[PDB]
Amino acid sequence: MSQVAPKWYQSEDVPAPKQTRKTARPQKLRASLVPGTVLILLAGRFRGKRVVYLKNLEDNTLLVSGPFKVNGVPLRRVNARYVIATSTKVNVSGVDVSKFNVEYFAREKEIKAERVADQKSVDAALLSEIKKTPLLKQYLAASFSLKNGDRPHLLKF
Amino acid sequence: VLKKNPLKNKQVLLRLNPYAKAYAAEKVGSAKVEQAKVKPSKGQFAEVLKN
Amino acid sequence: KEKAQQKTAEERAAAKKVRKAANKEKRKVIFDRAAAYQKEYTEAERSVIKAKRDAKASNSYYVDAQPKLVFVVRIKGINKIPPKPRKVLQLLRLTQINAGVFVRLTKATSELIKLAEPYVAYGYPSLSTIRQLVYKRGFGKVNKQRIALSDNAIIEANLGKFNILSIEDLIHEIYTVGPNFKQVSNFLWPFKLSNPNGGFRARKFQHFIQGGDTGNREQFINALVKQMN
Amino acid sequence: PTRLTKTRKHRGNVSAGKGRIGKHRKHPGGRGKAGGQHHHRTNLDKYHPGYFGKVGMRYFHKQQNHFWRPEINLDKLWTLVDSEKKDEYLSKSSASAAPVIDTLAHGYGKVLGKGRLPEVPVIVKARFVSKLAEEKIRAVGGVVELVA
Amino acid sequence: RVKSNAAKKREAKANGETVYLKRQAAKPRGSRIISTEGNIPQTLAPVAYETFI
Amino acid sequence: ATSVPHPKIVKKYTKKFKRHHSDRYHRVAENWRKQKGIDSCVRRRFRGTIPQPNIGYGSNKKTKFLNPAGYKVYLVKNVKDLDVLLLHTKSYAAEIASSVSSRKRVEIVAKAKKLGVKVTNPKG
Amino acid sequence: GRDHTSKQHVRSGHRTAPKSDNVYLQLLVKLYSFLARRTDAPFNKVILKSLFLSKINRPPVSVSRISRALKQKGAAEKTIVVVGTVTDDNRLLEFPKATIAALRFTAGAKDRILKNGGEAITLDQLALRAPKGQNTLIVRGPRNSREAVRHFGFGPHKGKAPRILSKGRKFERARGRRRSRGFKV
RNA sequence: AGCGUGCUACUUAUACUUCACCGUGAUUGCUGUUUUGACGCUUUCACGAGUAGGCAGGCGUGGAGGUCAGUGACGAAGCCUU
RNA sequence: GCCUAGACCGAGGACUGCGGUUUUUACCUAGGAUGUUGGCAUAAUGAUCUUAAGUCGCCCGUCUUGAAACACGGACCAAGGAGUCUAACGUCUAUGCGAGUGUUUGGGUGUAAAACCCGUACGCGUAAUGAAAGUGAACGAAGGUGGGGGCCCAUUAGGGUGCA
Ligand SMILES: [Mg+2]
Ligand SMILES: [Mg+2]
Ligand SMILES: [Mg+2]
Ligand SMILES: [Mg+2]
Ligand SMILES: [Mg+2]
Ligand SMILES: [Mg+2]
Ligand SMILES: [Mg+2]
Ligand SMILES: [Mg+2]
Ligand SMILES: [Mg+2]
Ligand SMILES: [Mg+2]
Ligand SMILES: [Mg+2]
Ligand SMILES: [Mg+2]
Ligand SMILES: [Mg+2]
Ligand SMILES: [Mg+2]
Ligand SMILES: [Mg+2]
Ligand SMILES: [Mg+2]
Ligand SMILES: [Mg+2]
Ligand SMILES: [Mg+2]
Ligand SMILES: [Mg+2]
Ligand SMILES: [Mg+2]
Ligand SMILES: [Mg+2]
Ligand SMILES: [Mg+2]
Ligand SMILES: [Mg+2]
Ligand SMILES: [Mg+2]
Ligand SMILES: [Mg+2]
Ligand SMILES: [Mg+2]
Ligand SMILES: [Mg+2]
Ligand SMILES: [Mg+2]
Ligand SMILES: [Mg+2]
Ligand SMILES: [Mg+2]
Ligand SMILES: [Mg+2]
Ligand SMILES: [Mg+2]
Ligand SMILES: [Mg+2]
Ligand SMILES: [Mg+2]
Ligand SMILES: [Mg+2]
Ligand SMILES: [Mg+2]
Ligand SMILES: [Mg+2]
Ligand SMILES: [Mg+2]
Ligand SMILES: [Mg+2]
Ligand SMILES: [Mg+2]
Ligand SMILES: [Mg+2]
Ligand SMILES: [Mg+2]
Ligand SMILES: [Mg+2]
Ligand SMILES: [Mg+2]
Ligand SMILES: [Mg+2]
Ligand SMILES: [Mg+2]
Ligand SMILES: [Mg+2]
Ligand SMILES: [Mg+2]
Ligand SMILES: [Mg+2]
Ligand SMILES: [Mg+2]
Ligand SMILES: [Mg+2]
Ligand SMILES: [Mg+2]
Repeated sequence: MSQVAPKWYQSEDVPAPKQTRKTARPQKLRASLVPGTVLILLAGRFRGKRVVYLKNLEDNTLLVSGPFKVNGVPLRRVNARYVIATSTKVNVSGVDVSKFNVEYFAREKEIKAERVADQKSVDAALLSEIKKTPLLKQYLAASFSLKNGDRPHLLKF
Repeated sequence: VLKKNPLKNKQVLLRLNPYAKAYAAEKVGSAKVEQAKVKPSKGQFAEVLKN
Repeated sequence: KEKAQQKTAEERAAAKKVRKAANKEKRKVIFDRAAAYQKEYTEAERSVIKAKRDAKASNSYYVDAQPKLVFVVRIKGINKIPPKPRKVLQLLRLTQINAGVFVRLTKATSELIKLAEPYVAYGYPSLSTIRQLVYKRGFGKVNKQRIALSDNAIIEANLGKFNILSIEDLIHEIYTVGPNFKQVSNFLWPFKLSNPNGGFRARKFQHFIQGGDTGNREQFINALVKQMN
Repeated sequence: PTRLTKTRKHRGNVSAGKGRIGKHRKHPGGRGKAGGQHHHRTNLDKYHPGYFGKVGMRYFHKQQNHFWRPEINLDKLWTLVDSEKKDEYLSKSSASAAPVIDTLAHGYGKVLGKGRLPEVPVIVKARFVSKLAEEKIRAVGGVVELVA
Repeated sequence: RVKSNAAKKREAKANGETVYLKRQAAKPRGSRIISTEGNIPQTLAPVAYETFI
Repeated sequence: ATSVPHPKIVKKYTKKFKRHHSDRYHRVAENWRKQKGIDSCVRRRFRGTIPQPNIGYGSNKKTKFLNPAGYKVYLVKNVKDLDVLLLHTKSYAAEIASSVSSRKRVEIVAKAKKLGVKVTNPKG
Repeated sequence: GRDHTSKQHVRSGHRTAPKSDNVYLQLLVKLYSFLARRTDAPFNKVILKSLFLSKINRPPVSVSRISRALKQKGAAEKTIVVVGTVTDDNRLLEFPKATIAALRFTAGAKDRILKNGGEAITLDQLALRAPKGQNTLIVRGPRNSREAVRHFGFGPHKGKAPRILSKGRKFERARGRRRSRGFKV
């Protein structure tokens, strides 16, 4: 720009940040999010897919399965804010979801043998309970879309 | 550097007014008053209805 | 090295321990004062209610004591004001729109408010309104500077010689107009309120009696301040 | 320096500090000392009273050399004594032997009487003295010797 | 008022008490009770229009 | 921010303040001049007129004089001129003068890379 | 908008530094800026303000003024402080032994202070032997004796000196200065 | 969708409230850690319209003393150019 | 007292304060945003220029109570173009010396219009006033009184000294 020299008192040391008092507190999920609830995915690859909610992960995400055989939606995570929580529920008391966590979905195409086996083990119980509700498998296998004259501010799900 | 409302920040409210703790604990904001069920207007104050 | 940093930290910890221990008693004092103020507020209300009921029973009429305190808000801009009401508004420290001040009712101050009446909205403030004003928008004049009332130490350092040690001491001194009302109200920077949520009436610059906004609204000043603070 | 003048700061402003109505006309009010008795009376009467009129008598061919008579007071008279011998004179002076101060030779015509002398005799040679100057000189035991 | 203030100051001092000499503006009146024995309220109404010419 | 960390750089006005009627007449250059006319629509600030320079548009003192990379730029005319930027290589950058020859310009570029000084005009 | 009760953006109207660019006066201000900020002594706050004054605001103090100030009761051994020049007075008959601190001394003043057994020190030497100005006595020169003040506030019946280049019977003595020539004011 | 009148909600100025930044005025403190800037740094508050006009701080030009042992025929100065 | 929907903002930058909870560097929502995930770095992101759309925008300068005016100059462009210098002064500021001050009229000297050096006079100041003849500034600690910064003695207060 001009001919103004830097001065000796112009230090280059970067100060440390102050000690922050933003101690994190737990997430507040919606009351409609109960394990076994049928959810509608609003974004992503599986947008419009009706899926089963299984577990609340420690990442603040929801563990979800189609089931994959019925839907094509595998075990994966979704965000609670990109989900419509319907009123349909499935009894998931017979499904063991203890082993599922963040490290299970760690990033390393090819699919792990473990993940396929876990898919089958979870989906067996999911299908056993789904068969009880008539048309529930058909409902889950069908994509969701907004028809003409559908007003989401008046509908109950 | 930043003014915090004691009416929003409970910690600042207790910092400014320590009695707020007792006010909250005793439910001073919804305290009942004990008295008898009376009606003292039966006599000459019925001059309000007509004259 | 950190020898000194840790040394001054230990010295600070000891001094802060002693300071907090000493301040605990003062905070007990102000706690007791606030509790006493609440007791006397409730006692006075029940006494007045009982007196009204008793006057109703004994074929009489209880006339309330006239209010001694008023909150005055300048709701008019700074243009086209005659010299005398302009000087009066300056002397109430109402030198901008939506500026509020506490005034102790006498004759001199009453004739002042009557002079500024076409330009202000005023009334009788309740205790909760006073508390809300002082808590959210309460500022003090310290060395001609506008300082937020964020700690009871500011109030003590400036009004302890007037026996005001807490924000509740200040609120009590305003509400029940005390022997040091002058010092407490001049220490209070004029409250700078926002515009009302919900608006004014259709036309401000006419008396409250005629459907406007200026003059004495008396108990509706609490609703108006609730709108604006 | 021209770079410091206010002429440089008015560049770009239309009227150059002279006003848009008043402007900088040639000679409004006249030239020099014009109008001193009619429309400049308010200036000359307030700040230079006595300007108009004659007072006193003329003096054809006044030679100021005639009136040369510089004044020296008494508080400055001992400064004419030699500096290296002032302290000795202030001690040993008596009626029998006092310093001689030739005031005319230092360029003074009249001795005036402001201030106070040391209570010490002096011999002052002057062309003129005031009444009080000689009274003060005699009081300290001194004398005035007239010269020309 | 100077003499009266001086008189008030000396006598409170005699009684070993205090007295306040600063003048005050007129203050709002206190509470009070209005007796209605012999004074039951009389109801008034605005009167109709008449011409008296 | 490869430079010393700074707040986000804010430029209050990014266009050029163009003199009034520098578009109507060729004799009127775009270099900003304040209108002094009695009737000027711009001097009286009518709605719809051009923006004018004022101190409110001044840059934040923490991001003032910083190029988009976060450095303050210093003009260098010879290799000895780089000596003043020795202890400020993370806060000051060097810009080579246009009239330095193609020979000396290569030498200036060579010393800055050894010293770690960043160069703002590296190709010309 | 604000209804301003005072003029906005008003400078204090007092000098906070010398107009002089003398580097050695700046050092003296350096010393008493620290002293006034840190001693709670009112003397140091007065000296700091006095070092800013302009030439006409620090009139010279004659060696006769110091003699009269030392002649106050109980002030014979006080330290005389003059923020300015101390000049000589050849109308004195005698001068005492005294300690005087000044910005400058004339040749006669230094000669006459030291001849009578006194000291002529600078203001920095004062700050070590009297860092709070203990046992000091500030002396100021006459401000209203300046010739320019003769013409200040001139007007009718004001008795001030006219702004005039020549003096004599022919120069502003006739009309308005004499009842025989109209009126006198 | 006119006239008189009442009510609920709503619209938006460079005005008001909270916050950020520029400048101006004031303000807190800063030398046994003053430490190669005290004509400097720093804490805090309030304020910002303007013709004629005053003052201040800066930008630019011809030439001059000093300095960069400065740039330059391996290209100065000038000129055109999202 | 409680629950709940949205928006905008995140200045500051080791620690220091007040609280609160005390789980007595135990923490905290308590003197200003952190944590975590994805994507991009041949780029999501940002600026300018041109242009479209929307909205607003009358020709500048001047004299003028009032100008876009049916008031005047101005078709366009380049270059030149207007508060200067001097004699004598008022106020203010800086500087040198100071009851004195000013070397530069002149003289000495010189590496030659410079720089360096010298002194008598003179100007102004140090005395005023009166038309003039003329006279010419201490009763007193160079005065008293009420204030008066600072300083001294004190011990809220109080006393002493008190320049401008
Ligand atoms: Mg299928
Ligand atoms: Mg008030
Ligand atoms: Mg407290
Ligand atoms: Mg609304
Ligand atoms: Mg409304
Ligand atoms: Mg309206
Ligand atoms: Mg309307
Ligand atoms: Mg009505
Ligand atoms: Mg509100
Ligand atoms: Mg210039
Ligand atoms: Mg200007
Ligand atoms: Mg102008
Ligand atoms: Mg023009
Ligand atoms: Mg002018
Ligand atoms: Mg003109
Ligand atoms: Mg004129
Ligand atoms: Mg005539
Ligand atoms: Mg004479
Ligand atoms: Mg720009
Ligand atoms: Mg122009
Ligand atoms: Mg026009
Ligand atoms: Mg106009
Ligand atoms: Mg070139
Ligand atoms: Mg404003
Ligand atoms: Mg104000
Ligand atoms: Mg005097
Ligand atoms: Mg004179
Ligand atoms: Mg006559
Ligand atoms: Mg209608
Ligand atoms: Mg604004
Ligand atoms: Mg302005
Ligand atoms: Mg130049
Ligand atoms: Mg030239
Ligand atoms: Mg040169
Ligand atoms: Mg930050
Ligand atoms: Mg992840
Ligand atoms: Mg457009
Ligand atoms: Mg014209
Ligand atoms: Mg005309
Ligand atoms: Mg005009
Ligand atoms: Mg006309
Ligand atoms: Mg017309
Ligand atoms: Mg005309
Ligand atoms: Mg004409
Ligand atoms: Mg024409
Ligand atoms: Mg032409
Ligand atoms: Mg044409
Ligand atoms: Mg002059
Ligand atoms: Mg010469
Ligand atoms: Mg002479
Ligand atoms: Mg002479
Ligand atoms: Mg006295």
